[PDB]
Amino acid sequence: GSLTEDGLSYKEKFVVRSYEVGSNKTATVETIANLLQEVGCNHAQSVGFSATTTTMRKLHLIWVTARMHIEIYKYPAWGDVVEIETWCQSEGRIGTRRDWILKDSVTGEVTGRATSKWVMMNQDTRRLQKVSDDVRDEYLVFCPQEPRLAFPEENNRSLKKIPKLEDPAQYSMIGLKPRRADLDMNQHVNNVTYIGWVLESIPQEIVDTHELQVITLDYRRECQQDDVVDSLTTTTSNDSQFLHLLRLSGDGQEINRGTTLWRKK
Amino acid sequence: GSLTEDGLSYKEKFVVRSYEVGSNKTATVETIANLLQEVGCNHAQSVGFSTDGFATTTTMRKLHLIWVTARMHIEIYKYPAWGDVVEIETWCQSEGRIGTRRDWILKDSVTGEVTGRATSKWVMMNQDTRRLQKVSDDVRDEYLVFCPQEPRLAFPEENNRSLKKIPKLEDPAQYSMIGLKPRRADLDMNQHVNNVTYIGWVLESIPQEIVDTHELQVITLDYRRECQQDDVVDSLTTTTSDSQFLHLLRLSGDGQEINRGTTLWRKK
Ligand SMILES: O=C(O)c1cccc(Cl)c1
Ligand SMILES: O=C(O)c1cccc(Cl)c1
Repeated sequence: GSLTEDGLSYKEKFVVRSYEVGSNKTATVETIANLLQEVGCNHAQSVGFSATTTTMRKLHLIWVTARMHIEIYKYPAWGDVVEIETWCQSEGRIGTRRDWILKDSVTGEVTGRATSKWVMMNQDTRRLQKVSDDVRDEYLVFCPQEPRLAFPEENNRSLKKIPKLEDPAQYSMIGLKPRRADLDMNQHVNNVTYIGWVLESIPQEIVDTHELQVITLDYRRECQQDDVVDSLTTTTSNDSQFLHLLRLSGDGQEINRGTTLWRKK
Repeated sequence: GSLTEDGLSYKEKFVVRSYEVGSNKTATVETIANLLQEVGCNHAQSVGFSTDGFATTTTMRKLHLIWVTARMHIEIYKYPAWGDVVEIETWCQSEGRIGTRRDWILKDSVTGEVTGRATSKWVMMNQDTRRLQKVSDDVRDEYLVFCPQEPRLAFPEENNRSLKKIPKLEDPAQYSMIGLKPRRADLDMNQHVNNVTYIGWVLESIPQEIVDTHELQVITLDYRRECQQDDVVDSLTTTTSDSQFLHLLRLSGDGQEINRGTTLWRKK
C-alpha cells in the first residue's frame, strides 16, 4: 500500500485467500473487517502514529472503537484483487471517524464501504474524555480539511439509535469464549471477533437463503480473555432485519448491541 | 506466486499483517498454518487440480474420493515479524499407495535464510462413508507428473521427529480447557471445520506461564476424526519433560478422540 498523491488518504491491494471465503465461495464480512483494520494500521504507521500520538502515550490515552458500520454490495471471490482506500477525520472534541471504500480492482466499481467512530479513553481507568487542542492539532494535518464521507446521504443508516433487545430473545448462542488467536498483541479481544459472535445466533435458514448487506455494531464494554458471552438475535421485519445483543453469560452485563440487514440470494 | 522453473514446486511471497501477530509481535503458528494451506491451494490450482481443499483429480470426483490430512508436522526457527516478507515453497510427493505427502519450506525473503519447515501426510477417503482405501495406479498416473521423481524431503533425516508414534494421554490430564465450539468463521466453503482450528484448540490448554516464558518450536498433530459444526471439544495437555507436552482433543460428551499431538517449547 501507499499514501495517495495529496498524502490525506491511504490505498492498499489484497488478493482474497482460500481460507478467507465462506459458504458462498466469497469473502466473509469478518475477513473484510480484518482488511479494514490492516489498511487502517498501515495508514497510521505511514504517517508515524503507533494509533496513539506522543502526547497520548504521555497521558496513557488510547483510541477505542465506539461504533462500526459496514455495507457490502458484492463480496469478493477467491483470487479477486480488492482495493481499499481509507482516511480519518476530526469530529472535534467528540473523537475521530475512520472511513473506508472497497473497489473491484479490475472494473473500478465500489463493492462496499465502511465507517467507524473512535473515542479517546484512559488506558488504565477506562474513562472516556473529550479531545483537547494539543492532540487535535497533531493529527489534523493528516486529515482532509473539507468533509469527505463514505456515507454522505443526509440520513444514512450508520447514525441511527440501536435499542436494547428485550428477553425473551428469538434466537441465542450460549457460552461463547475467545481463544488465544482472538487476542491482539496486547491480549485484548479482536474487534472482528464480536462480529463473529453477533452472527453466531443468526438462523441457518437465513444463512442458506440470504446474504448480509449491512451490519452496525456499538461497543459498550470489552470482553476479557476469561469472559463468556451469550449472543441474542430477534427478527424486526424480501429483506430481513435483526436486532442483536452480546452480554456476559453470567450477570448479563452488555458488551455489544447491533443491527444487520440481509438480502435474498 | 508461481510454479518454479521446472514446474515441480510452487513459490509464493506473503507480507505479514497486523491481525496475524500474537503476544510476541510475531506471526502465530495458526497464521503460518493458514499461509501453508493458501500456497497449497495456489499450487493445486496452477496444475489444474480441485480448489475445494480436497484437491480431487478427474478419476476421484466421480468415485466420490477426497484427500484428507492424516498428519501435519511444523518446525519454526523464527516467527516472521509484522511487515516482514516471507517466501514459502511447496511440493507434493507420492508415498507408494499409502497416500500423498505435501512439504513446505519457509524463508526470510531478505536474508534467504530458512526460518521454518513443514510436512503433512494425506490419505484418500470416500466422502459419504468416511472410509479410507489405498491409492490406485490409475489416480497416480495423473498426479506423479506434478511431483519431483527423485525423493525431496523437508525433513530428510532417516527416522526424525515428524515420524514418531504419539500415544493417548491418560486421565487425569495435567491441564484442560473444556466446552470448545467452532463458530461459522472456523468452517471452510464445504462447511467442514478447517484443520488449522484444531491447532488453536490444542494450544488452548497450554499453561499461561509457558506462553509467558517459552516460544513454540515444534507441533505434530494426528487427525483421527472430523469435528462437526455442532460438536463440543475438550483440550487436554500433560507435560512430558526445553518443555514438551502430550495433547488430546475429544468430544466433550462421550470423550471420542478427534486429535492427538505433541509440542516442543524453547525458552525465550
Ligand atoms: O451470518 C452468519 O451466520 C455467518 C457468519 C460467519 C460466516 C458466514 Cl458464511 C455466515
Ligand atoms: O497457546 C499458545 O501458546 C498460543 C496460541 C495462540 C496464539 C499465541 Cl500468541 C499463543
